[PDB]
Amino acid sequence: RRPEEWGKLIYQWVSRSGQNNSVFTLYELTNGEDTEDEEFHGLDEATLLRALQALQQEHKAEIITVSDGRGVKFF
Amino acid sequence: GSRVTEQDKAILQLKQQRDKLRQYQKRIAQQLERE
Repeated sequence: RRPEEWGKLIYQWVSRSGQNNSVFTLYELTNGEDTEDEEFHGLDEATLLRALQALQQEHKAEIITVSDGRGVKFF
Repeated sequence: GSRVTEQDKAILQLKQQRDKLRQYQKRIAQQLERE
């Protein structure tokens, strides 16, 4: 695997099915209920952020890093 | 420029407070059966 590959998998999941939300905490992507059966559940924050950074570079995501509400929006 | 709204960030502040409580809830669930 690679962070960009993890990126490909996460973005696939946001689009295919779980399409109500555009805004996700980093925690719920890896430890939430809706993603429990996905290949990226349990993925560490560090690698998740690098996955999301590759997505952000392709304009598919914008990361929110403020401590009062960390997470990511997908486009 | 940013494509994230004040509304988007407001969801996230609440979803974060939810998340941290969920982490403690899971820890309790685990302990309830531990004994």
